[PDB]
Amino acid sequence: VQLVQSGAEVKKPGASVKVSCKASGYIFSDYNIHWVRQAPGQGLEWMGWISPDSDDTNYAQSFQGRVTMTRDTSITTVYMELSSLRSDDTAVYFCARSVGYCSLNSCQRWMWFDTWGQGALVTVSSASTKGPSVFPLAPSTAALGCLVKDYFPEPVTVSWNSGALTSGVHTFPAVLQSSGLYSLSSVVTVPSSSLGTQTYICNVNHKPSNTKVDKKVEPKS
Amino acid sequence: YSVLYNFAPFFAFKCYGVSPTKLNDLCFTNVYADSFVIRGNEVSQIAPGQTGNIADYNYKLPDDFTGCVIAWNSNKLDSKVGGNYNYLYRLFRKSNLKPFERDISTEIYQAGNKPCNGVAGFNCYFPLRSYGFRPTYGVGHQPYRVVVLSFELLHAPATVCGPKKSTNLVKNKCVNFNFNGLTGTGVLTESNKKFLPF
Amino acid sequence: YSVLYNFAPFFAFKCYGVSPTKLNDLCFTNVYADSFVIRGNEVSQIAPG
Amino acid sequence: PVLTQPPSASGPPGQSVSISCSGSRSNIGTNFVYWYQQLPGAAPKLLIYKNDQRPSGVPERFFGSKSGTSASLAISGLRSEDEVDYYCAAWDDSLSGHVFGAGTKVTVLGQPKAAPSVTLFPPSSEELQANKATLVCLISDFYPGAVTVAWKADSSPVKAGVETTTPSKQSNNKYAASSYLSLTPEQWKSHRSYSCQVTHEGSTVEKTVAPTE
Repeated sequence: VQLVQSGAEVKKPGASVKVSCKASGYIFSDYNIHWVRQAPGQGLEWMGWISPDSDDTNYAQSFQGRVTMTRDTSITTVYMELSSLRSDDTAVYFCARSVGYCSLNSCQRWMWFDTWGQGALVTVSSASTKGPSVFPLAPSTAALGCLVKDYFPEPVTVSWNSGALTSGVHTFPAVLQSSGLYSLSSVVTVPSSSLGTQTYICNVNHKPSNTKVDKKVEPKS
Repeated sequence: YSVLYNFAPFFAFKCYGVSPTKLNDLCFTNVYADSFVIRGNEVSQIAPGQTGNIADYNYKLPDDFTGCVIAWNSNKLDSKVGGNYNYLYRLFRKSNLKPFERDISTEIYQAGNKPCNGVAGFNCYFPLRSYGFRPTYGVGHQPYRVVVLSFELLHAPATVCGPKKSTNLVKNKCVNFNFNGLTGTGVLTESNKKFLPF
Repeated sequence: YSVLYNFAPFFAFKCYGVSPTKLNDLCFTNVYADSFVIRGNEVSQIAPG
Repeated sequence: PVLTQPPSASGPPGQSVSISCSGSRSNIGTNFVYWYQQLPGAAPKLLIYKNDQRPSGVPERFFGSKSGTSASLAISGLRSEDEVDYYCAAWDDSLSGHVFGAGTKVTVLGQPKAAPSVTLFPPSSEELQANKATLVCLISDFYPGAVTVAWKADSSPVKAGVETTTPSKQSNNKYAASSYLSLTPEQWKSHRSYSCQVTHEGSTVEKTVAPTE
């Protein structure tokens, strides 16, 4: 059946990260396994292949010695490492399998990726982990937004009345700051008749640090 | 030649030019061994005088070969539940391959007078095909542990033969002697024939 | 005879008497073409004797 | 290397669109080319391999075959099967490995234009006492996405620390731009008014919002 791949979160470039691929259902001693990555805005790029039964190992022409492909039948998993990750080659990794069993160049003509194991999309960014600093907001039928800035890493979600409101819930595309920071602000639309009595709140959920605090948005006075 | 039988019952030992029962008394030299696989329906095709599609474009056996093969069924060595596509073979050739000639073929074969060196989508056919080793083909397509052995009775000193121990030299009695695989009857005496030791 | 290989790879291909290798230089007349079917275990039965 | 295929392939449904995969000598002709369709966030799928035999569940209407040094594929009927990009799959000895396509971006098939509506949101007074000013400004309700950035403050236009990504497809089948600014609160309060100059090639919308309310 389908395969899985355990990844990591967004980390700083220039370090080492360990991934894994664990088989499910079948015995992981008969199937050739491949690797491939898809850059954002570009097609897939071939990596290489190993087999978890013998010492057959091949790489691409660009990453011949950058990574190390390890196998272990006892734990029934395959690990690879990524030393000194860049900001361009990081991509989603497919733990692709091919039927049969060979390691020959002429054998690759009759090898196709019959089923594709889903993987983890991994990215790299130089930063630690900190919570956003929530602040109120003033408007310009009107519209109001939520102020969340400097969140690490992606993503953070905001909603009005803890997701129980559907009045103009909008997802703006993410931007990148010039000082290596992240910032977003979703904007909803609310009529001015209901604003004069009750003003809604904004909720922010920073998963890596568990900072769940309720803020109040209110126009400047 | 006695450790050879611990690798399951065989579909082989039909030997031409040599006795499979007597493999230790005779002595020879220059033994060459090659390893490949066979489908199963043409096990007897590895024989002198046989010429078809198998063993005509991959490994042609000469008529004067005076040797034989060993082969038995492979049910766990390389056959897997997911299949095995390791081995390939040559489909088309311009002529019959000469025996004892290793050859490589990757270029595109053509079946006409039109120019065709790497062009596909036409009558040009790839001369290679992938073996599918599956347990669902009991006799039709199955891996086999076939290995060919070649022997020749050349005028060379004997190197490889049976581990049978020698005896003490005896003179002045006509007996049968086995000197480096040479069989003869006569008396052994001191010889006055002295030549250059070459 | 080179066009005959395009249909299918020949299974049996053995021949008695005339060689199946060299046939372009051979000249003859009045050949016979017959067709029938075989279960599979009597392919060798198509032989003299 | 990378294969050469036209990425901007589109058209109304009911006709035939043909795409050709360019390649080298060893890539197409001496090997068997394949075709992979991939989905975002999920595993890809197989439609064509060895150009003559089809998988289980793959419709016959897909047509991909090779007739020379460059394989070609044709599509007919754009309802759901042509909503996401395809990949040209082949093998060669240039890098001793498999090669993948660059992505043939084909969607399903116009949409009327719309004048943008700028919504400038000045920062609250809580940032003023915290010595910060995170200026935020969102523009939506336009198609297609093509906007310019000009932070006009009616006194001195400064583009130091400007961040703006291209608009994409939103949930309301439209485009929405984003523009953020960070500056000292004193220079922000020095401006008597602020706006976000965005033009959809035919108008310059300007909303006058004062920081002093």
